[PDB]
Amino acid sequence: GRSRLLEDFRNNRYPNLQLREIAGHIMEFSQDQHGSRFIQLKLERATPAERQLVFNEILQAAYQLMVDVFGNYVIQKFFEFGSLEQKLALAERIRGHVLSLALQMYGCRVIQKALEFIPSDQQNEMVRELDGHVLKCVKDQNGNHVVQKCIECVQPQSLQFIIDAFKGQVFALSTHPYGCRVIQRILEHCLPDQTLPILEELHQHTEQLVQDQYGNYVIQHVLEHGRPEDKSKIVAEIRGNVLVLSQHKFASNVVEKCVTHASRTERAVLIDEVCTMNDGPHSALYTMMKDQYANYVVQKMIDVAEPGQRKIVMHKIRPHIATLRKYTYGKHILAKLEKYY
RNA sequence: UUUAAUGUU
Repeated sequence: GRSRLLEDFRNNRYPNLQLREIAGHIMEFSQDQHGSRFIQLKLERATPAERQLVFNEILQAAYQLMVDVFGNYVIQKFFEFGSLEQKLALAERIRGHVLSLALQMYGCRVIQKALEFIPSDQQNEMVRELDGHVLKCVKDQNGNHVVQKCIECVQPQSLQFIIDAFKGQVFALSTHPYGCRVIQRILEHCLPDQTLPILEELHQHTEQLVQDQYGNYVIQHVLEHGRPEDKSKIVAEIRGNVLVLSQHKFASNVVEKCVTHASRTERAVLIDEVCTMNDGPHSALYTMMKDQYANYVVQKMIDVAEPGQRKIVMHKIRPHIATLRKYTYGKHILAKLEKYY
């Protein structure tokens, strides 16, 4: 259903075709695979007035391009290099479609690009349309990215409805593929008063989360970027289980971060547990040093352990070298242990 | 030797 001029363009019958020249066809070229690219590149080094000529032809049926496989690129360009006015107009064409577009394979982009470039006032307007639909968005393959961009670009006090939406859902969403990524954004960007009710629910389930394919990434984040009081809680839930969680494919990464981020005093108590403890008819460190996952925790322990504590652990391992040497899940520990012969 | 999203030209 193309046009002569467009078929024409595809036949390379215009090696030097200009923007000014496809006027009255901006809409048709925007929904074409080559036409759209063409416009996209001509816009990148076009004059303001020229871009305006194109902008005019895409404004009215702007929503149609926003959800089009090829036109989602053209609208985006205007959000990146367009004038303030052009952006407020596009944002105006978005008003009332925010939700549908945030869940659309192509629209979600546009929404994300717009959230990154429009002023706070227009961002706050756009974000409201999502209130009451936050979970549906988080669980959507396209929507989770939008919810996510809001948190990164929009003022925190405008995202209060996001926090409320998570009320009694933190556990359910931490063990969700997209939900965990959103929660980590919240922990990184939302305010102190807002993050508190989220952390409260995580602590309540902290044990089940270190063992989840996703949950263990949320707890690791608290340890790497959270408040000491928060870290303290986690390490306290890990204590008494250092040995077993260290060998778990998922929780072992958390105990790793615990040994690395906890407080002095706590760090010494984690080393003391595995040191003053025994596994089978064999040493606790013996099991960890040759284990696929636990071996990293011992490495972490050797580094952060303090003089007195550190030799102890070296006196615990020294009797098992011959064995350690033949374990590739053991060439870094060993390596430590040699640094002081 | 260590785990994460089947998010577009």
